[PDB]
Amino acid sequence: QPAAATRITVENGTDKLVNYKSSPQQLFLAKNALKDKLQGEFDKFLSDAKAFPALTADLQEWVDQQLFNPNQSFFDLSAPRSNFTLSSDKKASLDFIFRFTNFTESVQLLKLPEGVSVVVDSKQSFDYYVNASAQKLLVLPLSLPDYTLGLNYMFDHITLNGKVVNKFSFNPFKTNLNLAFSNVYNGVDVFEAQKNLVGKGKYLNTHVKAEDVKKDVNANIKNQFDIAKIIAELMGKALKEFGNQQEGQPLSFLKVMDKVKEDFEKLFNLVRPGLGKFVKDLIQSSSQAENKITVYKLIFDNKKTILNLLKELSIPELNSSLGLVDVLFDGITDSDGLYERLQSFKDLIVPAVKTNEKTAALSPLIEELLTQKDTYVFDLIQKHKGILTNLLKNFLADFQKSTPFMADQVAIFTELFDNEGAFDLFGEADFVDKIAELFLTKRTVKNGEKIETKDSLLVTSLKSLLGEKVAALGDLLDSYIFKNELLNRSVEVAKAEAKDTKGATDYKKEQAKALKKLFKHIGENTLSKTNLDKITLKEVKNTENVELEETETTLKVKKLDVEYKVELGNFEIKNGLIKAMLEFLPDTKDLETTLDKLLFKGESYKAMKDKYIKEGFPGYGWAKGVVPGAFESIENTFKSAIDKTKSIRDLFGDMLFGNDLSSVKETDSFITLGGSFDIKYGGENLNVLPAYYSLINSEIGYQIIGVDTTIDATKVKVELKNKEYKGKSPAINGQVKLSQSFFNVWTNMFDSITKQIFQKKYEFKDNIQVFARNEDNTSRLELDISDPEQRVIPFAFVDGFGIQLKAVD
Repeated sequence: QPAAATRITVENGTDKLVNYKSSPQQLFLAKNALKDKLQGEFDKFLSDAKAFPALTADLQEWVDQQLFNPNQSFFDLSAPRSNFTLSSDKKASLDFIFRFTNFTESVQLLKLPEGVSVVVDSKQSFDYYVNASAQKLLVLPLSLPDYTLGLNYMFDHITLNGKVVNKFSFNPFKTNLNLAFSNVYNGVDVFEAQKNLVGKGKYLNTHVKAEDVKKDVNANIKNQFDIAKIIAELMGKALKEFGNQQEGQPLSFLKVMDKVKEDFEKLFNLVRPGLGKFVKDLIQSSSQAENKITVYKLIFDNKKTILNLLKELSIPELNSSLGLVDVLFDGITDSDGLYERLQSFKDLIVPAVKTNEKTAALSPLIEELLTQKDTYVFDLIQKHKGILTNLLKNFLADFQKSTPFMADQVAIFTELFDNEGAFDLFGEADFVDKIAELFLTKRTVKNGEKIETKDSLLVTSLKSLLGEKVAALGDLLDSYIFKNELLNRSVEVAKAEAKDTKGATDYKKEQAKALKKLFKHIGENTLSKTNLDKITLKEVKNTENVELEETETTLKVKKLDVEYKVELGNFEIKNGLIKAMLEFLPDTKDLETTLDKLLFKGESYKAMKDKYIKEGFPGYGWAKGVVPGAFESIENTFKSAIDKTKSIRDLFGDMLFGNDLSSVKETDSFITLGGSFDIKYGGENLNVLPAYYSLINSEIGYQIIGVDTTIDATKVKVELKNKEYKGKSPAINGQVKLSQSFFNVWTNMFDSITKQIFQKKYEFKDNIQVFARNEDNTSRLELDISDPEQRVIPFAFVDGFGIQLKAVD
């Protein structure tokens, strides 16, 4: 028969951690370090009430799987005797008896997972001598779907058959104790990891080659440059569609992705191979897409990339499902049944899917989209909000974390997404006009007195950017650059002072006209494809093989010398780009009031006027009435030598273009970048160690720590092609000419900016984390990740800094 199981239940629970030292509240230790504290946890869960039922289940599993599955067709079983000594003593001494007898009339042999080899005849009562010595239970790690620390037992002694089976195991790699962890796992931490993974001819040493290192670094530089070119082209392949349209027809950010689907595909398969088609299909899985598709063929038109992007996490499911991920790839199971079988196997796929809540957070969304069908995508798949824009922000943030020095784009996108709104611009809307409602509108929606205290976003951005660099035009920036409707729309005020829909009434458009013209210009002249063609990167040295240095448990880089003369060609910061953002300034003919307010009836010249009225003019002394004869004809000359037919637009036109506004053509030259600047990655005596992902991964990389990134921006010629003056009717022509004076001062200040704000041989030190991927997405560097000795755990906090699994002790 069989032994009686009075404690066959296996229900149990997990454990927790306690803060120590100055580690953050997020405790994520690994194995090692506490090799004797898991001893304590196992003893604690070993010498209590719920321990002996679990040991009953352990012995049940052993006597079931390890005794009579290779038996029991021709050997019966009987184990009348059973006792436990699992008290608080925590020791080990077991006392069972199991009797084996055969009912068959034949000579057979007992199959046991042990040194068992003996002839057995029919009707024989095999004796299985069960006894134990005194010992303490070691600890085995589990191969759970969680790969937790194995709060479990490695046995050391059982006196069986009259002998000892050294380092015995009762059913290894499985236990009925369910003592999983959510914080601390098993393996080699990062440095005990960087102890059996780096050596003389060991793993990382033998799987990284000098030619591969050089190819990886040079391809990283080329990818950086080229991705910059794609990003610029988009900013000019999207701006052209933003601004080329006439008002009255919307064009949002999701609609504009229709014109740059292949552009995103190129960008995303250049940042990471195999992902370009994914993002193009993703954009096609939107409301504004030309074709409407579901998320099933989207999620399965690559498989590996999506599973390894979403499920990354630390583990415990990626490499675990890698026993079924390859099985999941099998049969590609065949067409017209592949969909059905994948929907069927989602039932066991879903745990890895639901183990989310890191940066990639749309895994719950995809699991709801995959459990049941989805049809309309025209809001039903838009309420997920883990949508094109959010995922774009996520992956671009990842790119920034890998490429720190393009911080401007990710930053500006962050305050773009800093609001809970603007989600409709990720769908059917009009992009530039709505963002003007967001960037260039003082929201005052009411009619009592005034709700103008909602300063627009672009005003705040420029007041933070150009805050107090110059003190003269700050009041100008407030008065006519910001208190304007051009940089502060003041909605509902247009329909509060007129309320008849006149041409100049609708102030959302008059700002929009100039902003859209600037977008059109950037989309056809400056950042067009034709003009962005002539921004070329070329090799300089790129020939010396970067051989590795090895010294025991270390791996070093001898020397690096790579230079990249980024030829700027003649990038045409064209006359006309500035013309639009000059249209940002008012064109009203009331110039005289503006100059009277800024220069005379202001905050500082008024003080000097009062001072000179009171006293002054040294040398004269007694002449007090002359002062109201001095600041009465100087102002007369200044305000009589201004042509009223010109507007402040034309004043800044003289200041910037040189000649006046309407006589200056867009097909001129205004700024034409010359020469070429150089990037100088290099480093000598640099360490190299196994590079892990932002969190754990099965796929080891290799990062070269200590690269000295020298950016020499010199050897450029930023010419201001209108460097002289040829004017005929200056706005302030006369004996007080500012237009020529302003042109001189602007040329001087712009030369100062281009000489100082630009090249200074900026130096920067960082680390290159390159995960060299093979042709068919089969990255060369890898571990066995099978034995409980190479499961590296980067999320560990090393015990060298000090870790104790006790509450502040």
